[PDB]
Amino acid sequence: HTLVWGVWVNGVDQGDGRNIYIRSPPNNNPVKNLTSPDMTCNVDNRVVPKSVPVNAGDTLTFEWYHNTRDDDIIASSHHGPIAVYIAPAASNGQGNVWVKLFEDAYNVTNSTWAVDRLITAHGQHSVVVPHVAPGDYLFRAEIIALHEADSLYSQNPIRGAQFYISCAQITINSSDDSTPLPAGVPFPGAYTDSTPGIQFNIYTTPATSYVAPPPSVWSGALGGSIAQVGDASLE
Ligand SMILES: OC[C@H]1O[C@@H](O[C@H]2[C@H](O)[C@H](O)[C@H](O[C@H]3[C@H](O)[C@@H](O)[C@H](O[C@H]4[C@H](O)[C@@H](O)[C@H](O[C@H]5[C@H](O)[C@H](O)[C@H](O[C@H]6[C@H](O)[C@@H](O)[C@H](O[C@H]7[C@H](O)[C@H](O)[C@H](O)O[C@@H]7CO)O[C@@H]6CO)O[C@@H]5CO)O[C@@H]4CO)O[C@@H]3CO)O[C@@H]2CO)[C@H](O)[C@@H](O)[C@@H]1O
Ligand SMILES: OC[C@H]1O[C@@H](O[C@H]2[C@H](O)[C@H](O)[C@H](O[C@H]3[C@H](O)[C@H](O)[C@H](O)O[C@@H]3CO)O[C@@H]2CO)[C@H](O)[C@@H](O)[C@@H]1O
Ligand SMILES: *[C@@H]1O[C@H](CO)[C@@H](O)[C@H](O)[C@H]1NC(C)=O
Ligand SMILES: [Cl-]
Ligand SMILES: [Cl-]
Ligand SMILES: [Cl-]
Ligand SMILES: [Cl-]
Ligand SMILES: [Cl-]
Ligand SMILES: [Cl-]
Ligand SMILES: [Cl-]
Ligand SMILES: [Cl-]
Ligand SMILES: [Cl-]
Ligand SMILES: [Cl-]
Ligand SMILES: [Cl-]
Ligand SMILES: [Cl-]
Ligand SMILES: [Cl-]
Ligand SMILES: [Cl-]
Ligand SMILES: [Cl-]
Ligand SMILES: [Cl-]
Ligand SMILES: [Cl-]
Ligand SMILES: [Cu+2]
Repeated sequence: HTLVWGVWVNGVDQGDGRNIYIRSPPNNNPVKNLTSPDMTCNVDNRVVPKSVPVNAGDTLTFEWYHNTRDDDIIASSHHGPIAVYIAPAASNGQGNVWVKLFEDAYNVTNSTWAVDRLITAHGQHSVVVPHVAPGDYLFRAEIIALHEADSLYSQNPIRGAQFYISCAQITINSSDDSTPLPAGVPFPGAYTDSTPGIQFNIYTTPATSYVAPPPSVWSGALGGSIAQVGDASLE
């Protein structure tokens, strides 16, 4: 149970974005139904009044929280991967449009899940903005908590993988469009019951065996990290 508070750009806090530049749901409940329209941008997908300006090569940081800003972030039990996708805003997230910019699942060296590292990062994880066409975009950050993912929601609706999905309105201003955006995947649609990483038992299968759900990260993506960029408590 977690939500996005806002974003930072190049280490500068853009301010509370909830219902402003983040298409925020009313609470931190998970989405579990893989075939639901809620998989696109969570349960209250609508245009919100602002879009955060960035240029290609900037670092865009999403900041999550549980109940209040810079708290426990997400329950430790919720081990699982983190991804970020991008789609042009004209799609409203429909169709075959979401392109993966970032994936982190399990880190063998550190013996930590992406979620574990997100808590240590005070909720903060980043992507470098790609050299796509200037315009308006949706950035879809997705945490998959696997603590009940040994079951499928479609079979047992009280269990299943949990998706914590947040879409940010981002306007890319300066970019040379040297890596135009490729074909993407649909949400809902990309994840199905048979997709690797949707059903998995974190308690008996080694975490070194986990494979996150495709798609693979686009070759044009400029990477990203799970790491604190700014101190919220210094506001
Ligand atoms: O011994 C070795 C042995 O291991 C074997 O594996 C075992 C494991 O050992 C392990 O025990 C495991 O068990 C799993 C189990 O399968 C899962 O079901 C379980 O799931 C837990 C989860 O851990 C936990 O985090 C979760 O907590 C939820 C909670 O349910 C609520 O949903 C809660 O909701 C609150 C929100 O968080 C708040 O934000 C919100 O706050 C509101 C407030 O209410 C007001 O509205 C206020 O004004 O606003 C606020 C918002 O600002 O309030 C709501 C409701 O109060 O959220 C938390 C999460 O944050 O609960 C679930 C269950 O419900 O996890 C455990 C593990 O932890 O099982 C295996 C198998 O037995 C292994 O098999 C063997 O090989 C080995 O030898
Ligand atoms: O990075 C590309 C984008 O930059 C825009 O300018 C930013 C500044 O770079 C900086 O982030 C600034 O941050 C503000 C914040 O929005 C808020 O006011 C807070 O109270 O204070 C900080 C400063 O500490 O915000 C602007 C954008 O709103 C620039 O406007 C765009 O043209 C560029 O594409
Ligand atoms: C899953 O979402 C689909 C798509 O809207 C809906 O028809 C279906 O009833 C949902 N399943 C549950 C258990 O609500
Ligand atoms: Cl839960
Ligand atoms: Cl609800
Ligand atoms: Cl659901
Ligand atoms: Cl705006
Ligand atoms: Cl960076
Ligand atoms: Cl916990
Ligand atoms: Cl909790
Ligand atoms: Cl558009
Ligand atoms: Cl547009
Ligand atoms: Cl990555
Ligand atoms: Cl950190
Ligand atoms: Cl493009
Ligand atoms: Cl049932
Ligand atoms: Cl579907
Ligand atoms: Cl993986
Ligand atoms: Cl690719
Ligand atoms: Cl980064
Ligand atoms: Cu939860």
